Amino acid sequence: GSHSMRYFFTSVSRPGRGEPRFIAVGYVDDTQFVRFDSDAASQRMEPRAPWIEQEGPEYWDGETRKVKAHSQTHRVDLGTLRGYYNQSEAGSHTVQRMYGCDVGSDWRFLRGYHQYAYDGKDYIALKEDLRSWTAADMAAQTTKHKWEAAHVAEQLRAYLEGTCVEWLRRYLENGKETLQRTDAPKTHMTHHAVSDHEATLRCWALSFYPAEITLTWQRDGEDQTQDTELVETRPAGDGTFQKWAAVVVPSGQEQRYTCHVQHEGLPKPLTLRWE
Amino acid sequence: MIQRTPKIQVYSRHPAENGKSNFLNCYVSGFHPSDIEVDLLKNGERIEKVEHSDLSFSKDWSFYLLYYTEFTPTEKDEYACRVNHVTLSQPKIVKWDRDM
Amino acid sequence: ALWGVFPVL
Repeated sequence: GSHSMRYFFTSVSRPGRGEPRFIAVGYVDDTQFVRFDSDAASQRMEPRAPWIEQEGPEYWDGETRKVKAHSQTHRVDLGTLRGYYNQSEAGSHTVQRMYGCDVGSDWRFLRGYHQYAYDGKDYIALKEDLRSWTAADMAAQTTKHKWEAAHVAEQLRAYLEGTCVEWLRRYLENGKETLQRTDAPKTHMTHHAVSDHEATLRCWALSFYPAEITLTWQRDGEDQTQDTELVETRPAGDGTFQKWAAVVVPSGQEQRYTCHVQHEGLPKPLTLRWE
Repeated sequence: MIQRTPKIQVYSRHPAENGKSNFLNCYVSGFHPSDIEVDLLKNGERIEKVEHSDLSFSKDWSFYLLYYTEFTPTEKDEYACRVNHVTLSQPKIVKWDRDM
Repeated sequence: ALWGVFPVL
């Protein structure tokens, strides 16, 4: 299957009480491997996954070097935007940056990213052509201008179609056991009566990886979409994910309903039926 | 400014089995801003030794953190997640149900 | 590994 490497950056200004808080994390598919926290003691890029601890001091000194630069960068970004919108320096604001690359099953470049968001609204993003930008307002447009002269896109392109892909692949290899693993979900069904004329049907999908999944309920073959309780795929905390979907059923019809599970780690799609 | 309200999910890593060791989770997601209060409660009391994943977000910029802690289910015991955000007028409390 | 260039808004 295809894979990706993403870097999430969050900076929050805390006026009147120190320097803005900066958090940085990075992923390979759904596994986090490194992190950096401005409020932490180390003031260093730290590992968050086993398969990266191997990397020597060069890697850690380099990433600690780059990560700090990012922090400073978004520390300034807060300033700039604060002016781009004539905002009170009293209020706290947020800046989010997320860049990375995707590769197909062939481990070849498939598309890259580089997007921003100020206080939750899309600010500026790199288009697919990796050669142009999407400015939202006049502010983002002014930034787009700067990045156009500075020829930022071209540079970012090299990173995305090159270095980025190459590290993903490396990490993919060095982490074969984890990153390249798959765990078909462990599916089971629970039945608890709500009343003397109804029952709840819960379909479970546990300990699976990656997070991509499709858990569906069907009555006599028809999707019960709009009548299904579907929680967000959540993390077990052990590296695997969980998920469930439930429907309220008229006591006596449990057999009409079927749960359908779809996961990249299942030879064929699952079909469970209470009985 | 944008204010997305947090989805709260309180559950356990492994299926609960009274007596057996586990991890009690409270997954908060889709909120914004990131400033957020999260607590795991045992019979109403706040639990101390409680950690949380590193601040991260999804495609739409909404944040998501995982609050977990080691614990051991008991028939008599009740655990819950208390959460706070600007989007919440008062702390939202969710009880743990070993079937959700 | 992080990108080596550090653009500004």
